[PDB]
Amino acid sequence: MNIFEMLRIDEGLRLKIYKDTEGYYTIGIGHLLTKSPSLNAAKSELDKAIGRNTNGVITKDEAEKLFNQDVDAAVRGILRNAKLKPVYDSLDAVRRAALINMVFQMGETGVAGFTNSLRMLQQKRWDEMAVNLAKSRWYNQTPNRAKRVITTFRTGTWDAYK
Ligand SMILES: [Cl-]
Ligand SMILES: [Cl-]
Repeated sequence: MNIFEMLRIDEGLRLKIYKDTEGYYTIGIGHLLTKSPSLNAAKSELDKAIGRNTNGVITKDEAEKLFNQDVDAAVRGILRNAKLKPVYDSLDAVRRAALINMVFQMGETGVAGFTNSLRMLQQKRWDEMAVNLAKSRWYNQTPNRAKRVITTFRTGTWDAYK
C-alpha cells in the first residue's frame, strides 16, 4: 500500500468528464478540471491539460499521467508550505500518506487552515485529532472517505484500506 494505491481507491478512475460530489467538472483519478459550470470550459481545460483534442475522453495512460503530476504537486505544495512542512517532517511514513491525501483532495490552503488538528497532529495526540477532524464540512460531505483518512492518521496503519 502506498499513496498512489491509496488515492486510487478513494477517487476511482473515470475516463470521461464527470461531476464530483461537489458538482465540479473532473476527470481521471480525481483530477479537477474547473469549478465552472460550463462543460465547454471543462472541455477546454481538458485539452490544454492533455495536449490534444480530446472531446471529453482520455486514455488510462493519459489519466495516470495527470495523477502522477497531481501527486507530485501535492507533495511539493506540502514541502513549501510554512504550515505544512513541519507537520509532515514530524510524521511517520503512513501518516504522511494521509496528509498527502487530504492535500490532494482539498489543496494546501484548505489543509493549511485546519489549525487545531495540525497542532494535535504535531503533538502526536492521535485520538483528539481524530475527533477534531470529524467536525468538519469535509467529513460531513464525504464521510466514508474521511473516515478512512482519519483512521489512517489515528492508527498510523493502512487498515482502513485493507
Ligand atoms: Cl494540469
Ligand atoms: Cl463517502
